[PDB]
Amino acid sequence: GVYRVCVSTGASIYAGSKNKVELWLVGQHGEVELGSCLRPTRNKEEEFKVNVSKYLGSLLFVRLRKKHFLKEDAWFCNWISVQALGAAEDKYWFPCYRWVVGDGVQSLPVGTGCTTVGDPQGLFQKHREQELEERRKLYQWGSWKEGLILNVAGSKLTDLPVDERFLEDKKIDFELKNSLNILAPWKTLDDFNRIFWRSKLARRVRDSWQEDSLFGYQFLNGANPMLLRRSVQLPARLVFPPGMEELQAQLEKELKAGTLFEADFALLDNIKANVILYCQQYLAAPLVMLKLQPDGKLMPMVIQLHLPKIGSSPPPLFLPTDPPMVWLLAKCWVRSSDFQVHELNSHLLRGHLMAEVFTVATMRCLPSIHPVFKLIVPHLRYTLEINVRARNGLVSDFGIFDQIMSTGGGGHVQLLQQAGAFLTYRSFCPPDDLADRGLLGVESSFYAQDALRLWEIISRYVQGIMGLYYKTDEAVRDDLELQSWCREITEIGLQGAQKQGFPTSLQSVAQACHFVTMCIFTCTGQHSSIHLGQLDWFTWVPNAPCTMRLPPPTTKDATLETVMATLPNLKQSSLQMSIVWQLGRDIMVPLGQHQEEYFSGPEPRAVLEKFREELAIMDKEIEVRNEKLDIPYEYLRPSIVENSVAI
Ligand SMILES: CCCCCCC#Cc1ccccc1/C=C/C(=O)O
Ligand SMILES: [Fe+2]
Repeated sequence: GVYRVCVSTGASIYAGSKNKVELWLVGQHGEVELGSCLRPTRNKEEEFKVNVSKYLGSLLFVRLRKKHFLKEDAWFCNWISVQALGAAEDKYWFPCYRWVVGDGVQSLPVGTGCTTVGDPQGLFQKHREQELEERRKLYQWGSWKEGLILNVAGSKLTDLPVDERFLEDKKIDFELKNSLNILAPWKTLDDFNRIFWRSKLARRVRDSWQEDSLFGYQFLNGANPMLLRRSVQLPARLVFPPGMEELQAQLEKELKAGTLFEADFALLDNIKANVILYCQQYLAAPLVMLKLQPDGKLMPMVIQLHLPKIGSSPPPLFLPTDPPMVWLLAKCWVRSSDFQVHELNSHLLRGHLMAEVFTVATMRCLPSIHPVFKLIVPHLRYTLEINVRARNGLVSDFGIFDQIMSTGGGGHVQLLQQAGAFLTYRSFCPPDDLADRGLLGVESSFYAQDALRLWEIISRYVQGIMGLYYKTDEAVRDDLELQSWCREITEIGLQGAQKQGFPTSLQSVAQACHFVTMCIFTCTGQHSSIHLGQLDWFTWVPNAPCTMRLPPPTTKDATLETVMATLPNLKQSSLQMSIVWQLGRDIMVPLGQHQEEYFSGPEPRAVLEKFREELAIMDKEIEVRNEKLDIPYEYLRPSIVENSVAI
């Protein structure tokens, strides 16, 4: 029959090629040779009619060979579509979206997608098994540091598969005034103003960072809402020095009313503090007890800076009533500890490292033709590149972290190791996490609200696509590839995460959907909610000290002098700004807005379109409620929630 074959080439600087490409149309009933059909032009679609006097039937693949003359010259193929003109059948979609290197022959299956069980005739069996074999050879596990969840093999960017590298245009675009004031005073809090300020919220932070309300507000809607939780009982670490009966009563009252909250940084205990230029840096594992007030404010009640040691008197408990500098100092310690835990655990580990696990596991276990692969890939874009770059300058030995963070120098890795034990399945699912932390219902928490709504929207999207390939729980149980995928993640990538609540197999449609939703959310909502706020809360050093120069107080006689001596110096404060500012000044793909089409059918596309509709409505509604908000919570607005962990 007569077909309109169309080939799409990438837009990146090197997507084009000077080599001719041969095409073959292979259907269920025979195939044909089209020969050298074109010479790939960057950012161009090449269409041409061809008449084959043979009956192919339904097309299964499109074979291609890039014949090179003297030099090989790579080519980035987006896709190939062949439309049978005249016959009333659908346009055959052959998704590629990858680099074609070498004179080797490749086959692109039609984008309908299917599971081994969903392909009884085994038409794509040979292909998927060999694609996976090649996948496993290209995407291997590794370990940047012992004791952490696994990452992608190698240590340099060049060790990543060609398809994982930034497209040239993004690579080039992605890649002191303070030193003038190098002879400027450093005696008072106001001196911190020499930094520079960059946004509406940041300025607010600079203007009211000493506010107990703003302080406690951050536990809910700030850059790190992953720590706070409703107190079921008083923390066992919260032991009282003599004479603290009054406070203890106020605590009991709030507990009984169920408005007592806690933010415990015990994770930081026993972690090696940095030594920058032979000077000792300091860390603290504080505990903050707060009360949710009827007017909607979360206010700090007490701050304990040290964990009580068994066999010795309890450490002091700081109160809002203590001298200004004493209380202010205790808060700075909490702000500093949050910065460390935020960056290492909430951001790096829970966001970047988790995503990488899902990425590698996916590339190793799910074939391009697989439904789940098509659902997930968009959300894995550029994760390996960014993470590799992080381990080659940010968290690497002698890197940026080691240069300015109090956890840098070794402790950061200990924290990352110790933190693995807390990577529980439930903590990655808002409905579950928010419930366990008693945040469900707390109307002051825009994070919890937006997190829940966004989760539901993604859940429906996942269900909608999964529903078209798994009509029964039995269908998911029998999916060997899906099962191996689940294991590659849980048992391998996460190193026995089954003990932390992760599934070792998916036994139902509802369970598989939940798992895919968990992955998709982690790579988008989870990361965005934690990444986006950095520029707003971490640019004003006092609100997030990268390091501390004096150990935590054990008495209540701190002076402004004590506060300044503890807080980062000019150089450090400046270095903090640079790192945060540059790493946040954001090109990008909004959640659900990926252009590449992996599915062929009209239904898969309808589900995606609904997903987009809902996200748009959520975005608009958030924008609105935010206009009537004191401090707008924007970290979960789909318009800015990224489609993958790519920054
Ligand atoms: C690949 C990003 C890894 C993020 C987690 C490790 C870190 C860090 C860091 C510390 C202090 C200031 C800024 C950064 C990173 C900022 C950013 O990624 O936007
Ligand atoms: Fe990030």
